[PDB]
Order: sequence, then C-alpha cells, then structure tokens
Amino acid sequence: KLTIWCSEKQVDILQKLGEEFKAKYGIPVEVQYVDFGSIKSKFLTAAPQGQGADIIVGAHDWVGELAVNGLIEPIPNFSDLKNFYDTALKAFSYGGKLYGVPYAMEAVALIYNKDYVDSVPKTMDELIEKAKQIDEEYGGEVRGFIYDVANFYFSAPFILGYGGYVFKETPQGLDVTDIGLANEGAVKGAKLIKRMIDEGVLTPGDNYGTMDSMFKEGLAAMIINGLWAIKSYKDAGINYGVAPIPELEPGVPAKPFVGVQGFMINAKSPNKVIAMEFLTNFIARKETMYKIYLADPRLPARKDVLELVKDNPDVVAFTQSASMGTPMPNVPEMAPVWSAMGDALSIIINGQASVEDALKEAVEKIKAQIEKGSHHHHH
Ligand SMILES: OC[C@H]1O[C@H](O[C@H]2[C@H](O)[C@@H](O)[C@@H](O[C@H]3[C@H](O)[C@@H](O)[C@@H](O)O[C@@H]3CO)O[C@@H]2CO)[C@H](O)[C@@H](O)[C@@H]1O
Repeated sequence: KLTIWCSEKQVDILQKLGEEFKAKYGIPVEVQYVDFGSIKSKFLTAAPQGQGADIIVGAHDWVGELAVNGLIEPIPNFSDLKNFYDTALKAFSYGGKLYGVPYAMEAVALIYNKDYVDSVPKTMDELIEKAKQIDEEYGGEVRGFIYDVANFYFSAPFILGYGGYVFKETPQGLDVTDIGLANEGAVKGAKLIKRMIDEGVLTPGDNYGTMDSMFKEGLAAMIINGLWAIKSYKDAGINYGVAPIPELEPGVPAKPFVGVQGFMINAKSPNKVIAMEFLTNFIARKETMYKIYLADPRLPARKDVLELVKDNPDVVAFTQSASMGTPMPNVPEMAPVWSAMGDALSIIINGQASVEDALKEAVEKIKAQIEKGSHHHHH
C-alpha cells in the first residue's frame, strides 16, 4: 500500500489518481490529509521511526533539511524530466541531486473583491488609502485590507522588495553566514508593515484563517494570498481579480517568494520502488499533470501543461507576480528562519520593540540556530 501525506488542496485529486494507479498497477493508494503547517514537523518525527508516509507533498524549501538528514530519496533521471521547467527542477534540487518531482510553481499576489475595488491600486500608498476608505464606508463590516501579517512568508514581499535578503547569493552558493534580514532594505519593509498597523489598516490579530474566510464570505476587499486559494474563492462565488502587489514606491516593485510544490519520497520507506514508479511514470505524465492543475490550479511545472492554460487570466496575473519574486532558499539552514522572522514580526506589530531591534534579534537567533546545528536531527 502506497501512502501519501498532503494538504487539503490535493487530497481529492490525489485520491482519484490513486484509484487510477491501483487500476493500472494493482497497488492501493491511501492519501491522508495533513495540515500543511504540520507536514514537515510530522515527517521529521515519524519517518525515522518507520511511521512516515511513503510520499509527501509540499514546498521545495524543505528539501535541504530533509536531504541532509537522510529522510528523502534522490530521484534518478527519467524520461519526462526534460518536460519540466528548470526553475522548478532547480527548486527541488540540492547539492547536485533532484529530490522531488515538482507539479507547480506559485507566488502570492494581491487578490481583490470587485464588489469593493474598481481598479488595482497603483502603489502601496494608494492601497492603504483605498483600504481606509473601505473601512470607513462599509462601517467596519468589510475589511479594506487583511493578510497573515506576522507570517514571514506573506510579509516577505515588503521585506525583500526594499532590498532585504535571506542568504547572500555567491559563486559558491548561498552564504548562510551572510544574512540580509536586518539590513537597510529589510528594516524599511518592516516599517511599512508597522505603519499599516499604526494607521489601523492592519491589526496585530490578523491571520491566515481569518483573511481566507473573510474573503470567501465577501467581507474583505483586498488580501495577499496565492493560487492555492483561488478555486475556493471561485467556488464561493466571489468576483475576484488578481494583480501583482502594488509597487512599494513608483518604479520599485514588491518581491514575493516563489514556491515550488512537489512530491518527495521517504528514504526510509519499504515502498520506495513502487513510489518511484508512481512519481516518475505516472504522476509526471502530461495528462496527469493537467488533471492536477484542474483540481489545484497553480502554475504548472510541466511546460507542455502550462501551454494549455497560459491564457487563463489568473495564470497570467500570478506569473507576473512571480516574475518579480525570488525562489525560497532550500538549504538546510532555512529551517530556523521562519520562526525567527515570525517572532520578530509579532514583536514589531505589537509595539514590543523597534523594527531595527526586532530584526537584529531575528538574525542573531537564526545565526545561533545555524551555529548550533538546529537543522541536524539524530537517530
Ligand atoms: O509560514 C512559514 C512557511 O512558509 C512557507 O509555506 C507557505 C507555502 O509554501 C505556501 O504554498 C502556502 O501554503 C499553502 C499550501 O501550499 C496549500 O496547499 C494550503 O494547504 O494552504 C497553505 C497556506 O495555509 O503558504 C505557506 C505559508 O503559510 C514554507 O514553504 C514553509 O516551509 C514555512 O514553514
């Protein structure tokens, strides 16, 4: 029996494809929902005990940490590999080896409810003004702007757009001792975020679940989210539009993270050979990748599938947002970055310290975690 862990977004289609796989190969497939924010942590505790799924579905930033711990299996060259975008294959590659089969690329964008927003704001200043206007006009019941503010993933577009960076790119690879998350640019982005809080357009209690449900109920005019949520908004009957996050200044764009979603094989699994057939000879096929898109419409990682859907206005709008972005690091040292920067944004939006101090603290904590090998797990 082949077991798969994935988020709610992929469960239905992967269970369906699982029954196709069982029909053609005689091997039952059991897909199990795991909340996305728990997949890597669950896998880290489970896989070494022989209790991890055979295949996990998730983000490419996990690759380095999982690979250096011996928990995911290298993917040997296979016929269909030539059909995937280099950016997608590079995202799932670490130290010269491929460590997953990608199905999609993604980035956040401004998603807006056309019942409240008649044109895309031209700059972040215009967005803030428009949000204030909506907050006043509909009496509080409709949020002008809301997003998962304390999550570094979602606030990165601002922090990185102004010049912050996670690790410095060098000819020898990312330099994990050179961290750019408390530099001039980083501070400047985080101040814009604290400003949005100060002017009351965002609140310290803003989070993903509230944003997501408020948008689906027709009571959020503008949010920051990715392609993984658009099906839910469409199914909910929201007349939404999508654009890149408005420039932070005239001529100066936001810089979201780019993510790649993919399938990874548990190196400790007794079913690695059938899992390899599943990923390379079944899932990676043009027909199958297209069915995945229809169920979970992120930017396909197979070029010949993206070709089928390249005119879709969401694909167009998200591609433009991604075009201005940068891939998340996948090195093992990415592991501690999210919690450090999350803690720092929480401190900042709650007025518990200054921007420059909270970020300086964040970088210090990351460096301390890297120095102590937090990304290394044992027995
Ligand atoms: O917050 C830290 C977190 O950042 C990154 O995770 C982001 C994902 O890369 C991104 O895809 C999105 O996750 C969604 C799933 O893809 C989707 O299937 C569904 O389950 O909703 C998710 C959003 O709730 O957003 C997260 C950010 O929350 C990075 O990949 C993680 O390793 C890191 O922990």
